Amino acid sequence: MTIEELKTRLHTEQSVCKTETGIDQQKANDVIEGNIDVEDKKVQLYCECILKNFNILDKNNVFKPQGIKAVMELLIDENSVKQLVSDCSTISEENPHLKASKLVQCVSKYKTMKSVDFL
Ligand SMILES: CC(C)=CCC/C(C)=C\C#N
Repeated sequence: MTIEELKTRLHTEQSVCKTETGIDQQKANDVIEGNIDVEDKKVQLYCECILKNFNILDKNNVFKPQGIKAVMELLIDENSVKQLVSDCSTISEENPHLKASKLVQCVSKYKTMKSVDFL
């Protein structure tokens, strides 16, 4: 998957997830820029939607670390991806919606969705 294809795919998922969740554009922008209000319900739903559409969460919110690895190895070096996966794969959160926002927050420390557009 080329960087240009990932840019495009991200825009597409951002669009469909905005529509699915009804999130304000401002809040979607915040998430895209890596500023995740983890407690905000529609932020959670938006994060969840993007993760599910990339198959990183399955339909029952089972987290799939390999899905993160597949996308992030396009963006950062292999060892950093391993570090990201270790850093982000066992967030201490029982509520699947808060887990989804926390997951996007953690991944976004490494690369934000917005930052992919500059590549
Ligand atoms: C690939 C998916 C599901 C996550 C968004 C992509 C990026 C680069 C940061 C985050 N969160």
